[PDB]
Amino acid sequence: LEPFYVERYSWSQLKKLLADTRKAKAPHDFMFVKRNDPDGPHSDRIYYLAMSGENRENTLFYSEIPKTINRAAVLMLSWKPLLDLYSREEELLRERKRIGTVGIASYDYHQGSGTFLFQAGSGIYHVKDGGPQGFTQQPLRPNLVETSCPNIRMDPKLCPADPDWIAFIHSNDIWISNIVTREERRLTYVHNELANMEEDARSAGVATFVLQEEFDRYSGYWWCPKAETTPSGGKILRILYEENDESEVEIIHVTSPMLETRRADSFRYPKTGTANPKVTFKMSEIMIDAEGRIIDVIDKELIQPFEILFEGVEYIARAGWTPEGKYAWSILLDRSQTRLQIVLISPELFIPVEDDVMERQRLIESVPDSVTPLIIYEETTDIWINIHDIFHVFPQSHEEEIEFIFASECKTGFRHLYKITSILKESKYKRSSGGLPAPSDFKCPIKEEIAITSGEWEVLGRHGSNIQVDEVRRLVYFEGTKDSPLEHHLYVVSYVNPGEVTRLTDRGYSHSCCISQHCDFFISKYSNQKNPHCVSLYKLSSPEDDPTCKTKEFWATILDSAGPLPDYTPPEIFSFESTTGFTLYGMLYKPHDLQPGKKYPTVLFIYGGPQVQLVNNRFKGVKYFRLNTLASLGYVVVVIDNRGSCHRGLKFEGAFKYKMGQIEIDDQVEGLQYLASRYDFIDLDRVGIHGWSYGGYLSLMALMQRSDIFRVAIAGAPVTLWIFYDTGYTERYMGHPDQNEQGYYLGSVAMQAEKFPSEPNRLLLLHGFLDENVHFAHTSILLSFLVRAGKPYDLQIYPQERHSIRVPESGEHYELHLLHYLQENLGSRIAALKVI
Amino acid sequence: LEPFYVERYSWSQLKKLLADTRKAKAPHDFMFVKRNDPDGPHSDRIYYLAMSGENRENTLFYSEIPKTINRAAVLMLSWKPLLDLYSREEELLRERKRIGTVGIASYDYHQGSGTFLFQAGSGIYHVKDGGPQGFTQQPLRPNLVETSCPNIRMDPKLCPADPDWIAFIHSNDIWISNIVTREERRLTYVHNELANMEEDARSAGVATFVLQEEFDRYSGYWWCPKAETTPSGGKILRILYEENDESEVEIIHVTSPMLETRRADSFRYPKTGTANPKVTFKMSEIMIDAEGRIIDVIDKELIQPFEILFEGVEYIARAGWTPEGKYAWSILLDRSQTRLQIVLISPELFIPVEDDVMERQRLIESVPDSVTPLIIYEETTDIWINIHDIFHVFPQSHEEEIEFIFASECKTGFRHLYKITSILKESKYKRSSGGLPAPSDFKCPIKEEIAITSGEWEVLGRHGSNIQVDEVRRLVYFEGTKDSPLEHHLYVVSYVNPGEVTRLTDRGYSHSCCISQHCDFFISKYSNQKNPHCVSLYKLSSPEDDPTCKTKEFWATILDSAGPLPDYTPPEIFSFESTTGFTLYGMLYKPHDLQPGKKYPTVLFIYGGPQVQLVNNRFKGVKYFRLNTLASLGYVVVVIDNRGSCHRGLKFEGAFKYKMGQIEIDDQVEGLQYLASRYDFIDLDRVGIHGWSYGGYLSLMALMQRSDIFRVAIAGAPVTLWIFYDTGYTERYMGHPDQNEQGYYLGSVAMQAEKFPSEPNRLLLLHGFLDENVHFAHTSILLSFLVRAGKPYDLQIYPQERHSIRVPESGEHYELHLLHYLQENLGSRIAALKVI
Ligand SMILES: *[B]([O])([O])[C]1[C][C][C]N1C(=O)[C]([N])[C]([C])[C]
Ligand SMILES: *[B]([O])([O])[C]1[C][C][C]N1C(=O)[C]([N])[C]([C])[C]
Ligand code: NA
Ligand code: NA
Repeated sequence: LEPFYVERYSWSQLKKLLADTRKAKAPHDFMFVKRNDPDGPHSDRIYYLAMSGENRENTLFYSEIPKTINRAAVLMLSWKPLLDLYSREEELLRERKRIGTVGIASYDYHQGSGTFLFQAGSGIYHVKDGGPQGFTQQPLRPNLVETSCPNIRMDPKLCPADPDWIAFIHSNDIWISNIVTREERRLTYVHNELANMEEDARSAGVATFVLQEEFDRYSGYWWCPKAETTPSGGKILRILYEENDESEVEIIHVTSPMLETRRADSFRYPKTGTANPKVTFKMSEIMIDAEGRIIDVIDKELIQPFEILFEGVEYIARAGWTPEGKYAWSILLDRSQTRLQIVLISPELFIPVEDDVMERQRLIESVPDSVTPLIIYEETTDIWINIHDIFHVFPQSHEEEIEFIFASECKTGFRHLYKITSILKESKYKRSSGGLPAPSDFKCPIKEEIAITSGEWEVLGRHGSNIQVDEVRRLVYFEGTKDSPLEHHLYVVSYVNPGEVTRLTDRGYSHSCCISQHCDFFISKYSNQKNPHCVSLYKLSSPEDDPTCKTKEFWATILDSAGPLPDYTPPEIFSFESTTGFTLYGMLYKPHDLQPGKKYPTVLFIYGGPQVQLVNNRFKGVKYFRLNTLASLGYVVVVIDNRGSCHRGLKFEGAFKYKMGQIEIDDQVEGLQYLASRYDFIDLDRVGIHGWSYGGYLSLMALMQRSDIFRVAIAGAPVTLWIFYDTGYTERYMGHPDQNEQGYYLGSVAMQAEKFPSEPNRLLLLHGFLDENVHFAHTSILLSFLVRAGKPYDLQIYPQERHSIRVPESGEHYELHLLHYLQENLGSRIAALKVI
Repeated sequence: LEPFYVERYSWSQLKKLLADTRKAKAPHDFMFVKRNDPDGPHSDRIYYLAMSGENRENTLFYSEIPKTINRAAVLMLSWKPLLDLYSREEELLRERKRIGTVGIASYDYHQGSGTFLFQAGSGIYHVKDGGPQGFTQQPLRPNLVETSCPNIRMDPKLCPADPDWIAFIHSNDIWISNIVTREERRLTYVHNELANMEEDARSAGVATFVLQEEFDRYSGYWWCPKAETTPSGGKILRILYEENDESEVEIIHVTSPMLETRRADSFRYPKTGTANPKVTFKMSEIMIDAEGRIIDVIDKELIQPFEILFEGVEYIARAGWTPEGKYAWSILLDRSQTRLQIVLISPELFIPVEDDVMERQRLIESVPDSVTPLIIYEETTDIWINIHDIFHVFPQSHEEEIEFIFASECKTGFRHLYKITSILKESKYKRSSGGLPAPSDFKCPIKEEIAITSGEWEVLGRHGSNIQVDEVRRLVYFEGTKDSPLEHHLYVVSYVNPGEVTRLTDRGYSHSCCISQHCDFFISKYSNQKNPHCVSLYKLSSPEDDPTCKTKEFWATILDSAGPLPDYTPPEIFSFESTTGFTLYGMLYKPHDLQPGKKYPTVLFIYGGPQVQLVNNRFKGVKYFRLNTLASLGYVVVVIDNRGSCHRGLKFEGAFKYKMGQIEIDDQVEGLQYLASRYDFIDLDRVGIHGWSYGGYLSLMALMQRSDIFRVAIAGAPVTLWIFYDTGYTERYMGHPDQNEQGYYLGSVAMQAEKFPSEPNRLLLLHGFLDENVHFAHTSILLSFLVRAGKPYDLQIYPQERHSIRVPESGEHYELHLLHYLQENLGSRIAALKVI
């Protein structure tokens, strides 16, 4: 078997090749609104966010859903524009939400009035459509919400009880604004914008760093959905909000993007094993008169401290209100993230904030002892709680009961839907007796727990995946891996007598689906390895003999696929029975124009951390286009999902609990050795590895643990010390540093610098200089120990980049350097002559 | 001519070669004390700082100077130990003073009592020897100066008027302490140690960053040498001090050496074209009773503001008192550093600090209008003022006159000694009339200005070089370049009827000399290219017929040379007549074991900035040992002093005024082309360049301007934007940015990133990550523009290093990487095969 060597191009030639081979976000956030026009030809209008084309802002569009279609032809819904033609907190939110696009990122809608609310840059805007005032046939002018606030307004929400009122955050405090009267009012006085962040560490209505980065919670306040009528003809609007105190949280410095300043910005960063923010619940009570003017605002606090009413809770993972606004609900985690609670919180638990110790005691006594936190659900696990966005509360049927659907892996090790009924008993704890509550004084008895789904597959509840409940037919629509861990599909099931799960999406594609609130339509963004992404609308219907049974019918195209790219060869999905006892899936990019009797250099691209699956039946010709480019020059490219990756259940995910970095490369090498036994064109004497974040971390572990296998490792923004990473992520998978001294040591590449090769052209480190997620200190301290251990390294910095690469010139330089590095140190003939 | 290729060793082999080839500060700060022992065999005891041997702390030693010697034999003076067996402000001072050694860095001495004062780590210590109490024959126990101060005490000075009193700095305020009574007293209340540096930017008795880094001034307070007797039997001690306000000075962040913190330290850094600190003079008046107890301390300020009494002055370059303490003196610069003034300041210019506006006016009126600042000397230049340590005031002979020796380049363009007599006239400015002074109201008339030296050569007045004045014989001893710009020599001359300059040191060596206060002995640290450094004592004497004439005689050895190193071939000093009209000197390291008919790879080592001369007749086998190592592997090594380097006069130095970076590489290339025409073994198709600081700056300019000449450039801690460097240095050589837009642009490599090669393995950047002198931002912003211009680079960071390399593991890694980089990209056969 002859060694194939890649053509040795110059730096300028590789730049030109990359520019020539380089030469639009699909519609999303769908909403169905009924036309109610018996004589008219349309049943529904759909609204959605989309980019008008290749390079432009995201804006609001609408399309018309016809009552009937020509089933001979294919209907292309035309996009109608709904609308007429960054600060530091915007930049950081875009990092936390992983937003790459510009324009409207989300929108609020009040169905009763048809009021849209949305942020477009520095402005908060509103338009009206689909309400009682009817449906526009032309673009609407965005109405600017005027303000006296000097700084950026973030996170605007419409009051569901009254669409004249919005709330928003300004300098980490909650404000409200009436979009008819133009009354503007600050509700919380917790932060001072003039003060330094070392002095003022308090915020209201805001999700702090760990909850944006590690729990995908971006709001810290929630409108009560109903208003309380007053005897004066006015009403009371309520807002539940989280209040944070970050005083005890460590401050770290991250280089300012303005490099000319030679200054750093301060950041409240809870590193693993140190203090998370001090958190509590608060309620703002807004009294409004008959003509919509604010009478007074009463800020209210919990009758007893948060640490007493919610013993052992570190994180408020999720929160909201019950449908009729009777209770506030919250999903609460302990520090270990092995205990989840769903707790109902009555507004009667909140008393006015009072400094007068005489009046404060009068208010404490005015609240009954029967008013108590209600733990309606509590679960534990020896692996970890995976937080999700699934939680549905049915309308209150009986007085002292709550009926709800929740999802959990804790019973079977796979995420499944459960219908639960909890009894709201009076607690035997009485705070007037002047003691602390016993462990289970607020726990509710379970009247009923019914498994809706089950099996060796999971329901999805993150990244937009959720459920839709048909309360009439008593069905629940959900996304799952029931047919395959390589494809997401839409399913429907009864939650009354659960049994047969009907798949509503077509096999051979992975789907991401939105179901109409009216449960008679669904949209699917679908793709596979060979075909780029499409978006189609499907009408739902029941057979006349069985309303429980659901059928699908293609209705119209929303986005047409471009078709297979002219210059892209998709990879082949493969699999192998691992010695670990699991099927592990992989992707193989064969070198283009295979010559026989020749073995080729191999590049292993890796992530290998939790919360990600690289191998699945989706189109990889956009985000992983350059793996096809490597194959086009004569590199074998391999991707393998090792244990710890997602969509395979909690056991498979929990394989590296307490021992991150110790098991992943075994699977990666096992998959490489399986491939090389079946394929003789894989040269195992020229294997490179490359990844970003956890991928860069494992790229370093690969060269450290297995220099016998891996010639070169290119590690982007890698974790090198787990003590440097944050509480939410690190303690979930690795526990507290005191309870895992060996795991933290072995899992940290920087603590083992002397195990790297004493041989150059094998280790390349890449890092965004402004990275506030994986701090640059990970690289600088690894270099410190590499220099101290007399070890060679190559380094590239991206001075304008954080954790991701956003500036196209940085991306072009990264692709060019990496391609040139693989050529000179792995692929080319000169790379072979250099090895000593 | 065949190309010679260097042996291609592995990383591990080069590390071993460097370790095998790798396998003590000479005595300094000398002081002569007369024994006055007619019957005894010794005339003098000398005290000095030295390291006991190879690796140990610097401490105080003494040696005995015999009245007679055996002129047949060579006397080795034996070293007697005088003594019995870092904070952030210590680290930064060691950076500013370029101290590499540990232990006692300096010492104070009061001759009247024999009291030594010195700082050894966190302690201030005193011993007594050579006073009226006699001379020890054994080591003395250091007496700790006890304190209640919690933080490090810096810059301890003995009161010359009273050796019971010392002053020191603590948290940027002046304290005094009596080493007999143990009374301790804070004199200034200008700084709060508990406050953050953003809030409190004031200091007293301290030299700020630019004056430590760019003017070699490390103290900000000066004892008055005489005490004023009071009618009570007590006395008044005085301290002149500088008070600084850095409020308007820009704050920059430098990474903390504790990388685990991920924090940065704040630094007051006056970048070019921005505010220097607000400075003034202050006087502390300490009244002491008959038994040495403090009665009261009166802090005093100037009668009118500093900006009025010293119009146009930015920098207090130097300060002190006249011998009898009648006046304080100061050497003052304007911002452009083209105007120097020597100004006498009477204590009567200072009034008590008073808030009471009624009493303040009473004190202002109590001071006569005849009391005024006296400008005794003022000079200007169109190049720049070079500050030096030469300033001698003779004892006051007449009432309204001052007689002094100063040094200046402003008259002839070469630094020479001048004896000046100034008339202290009453100024016609009267402050009671309520106006501001006219430009020349404080200028004194020059009665007499006499050139003591002259010619195409300079007197030295920095880095320890100074004058010694024999007021009896009326001679002045000085160091100069009169015989050669490649050697420093000791000279003596009359300052009464100046004429013949007698050289007291032997040619064939460069000398650094200390003359006894008694002017009958001198010590020389001398070396040359072939012989490492020696230290010898020479007795001075006059012929019986002419006391003006001075002769030398070897007396004894202090430090014996080790002799020529066994594994070191010195370079050859060469020179060439430049097209610029100057002789330029160079150093050539021929490749070891020259083979004929073969051309070798060439490495040009460069500094090329102001204040440095690399080429001279000194031993280079210590600091530049690794240039010999490069020659031993087959590299031609070249060093050239381009225009702008020192020891050649102000015209030669002023060649790159306003155009730094534009002329240096022309000289370097001219010297290379001269060498290659005379020597055929120089391969001009394989030239590398390497330097640090200004050297790294010019290494980048070399690759940028002349990629036709230079294959590879390795730039350490380089200046890439002159706007990022400081006021004192940058504005001296380049002026204000507004007055030199093109010079700052062309002189900044980062503004011209698109002129670098689109060809890898040619540019290596090295930088200490903690560098507070040349900020790391120089490299990060250059990388930003290189990435944006699609240009390749190699990078090495030293995370534990500032501007210099102190940790030996960092130095070993730097030498190993550089040697390996030259092998792989310039010297070896593989380096030739790689070029596309
Ligand atoms: B990287 O994988 O993007 C980085 C290192 C570990 C986790 N992480 C993250 O950015 C995020 N905290 C998770 C949620 C992927
Ligand atoms: B480097 O040459 O050490 C650096 C860049 C320009 C001047 N400089 C200095 O460190 C110092 N400020 C001078 C005094 C050498
Ligand atoms: Na996130
Ligand atoms: Na200095």
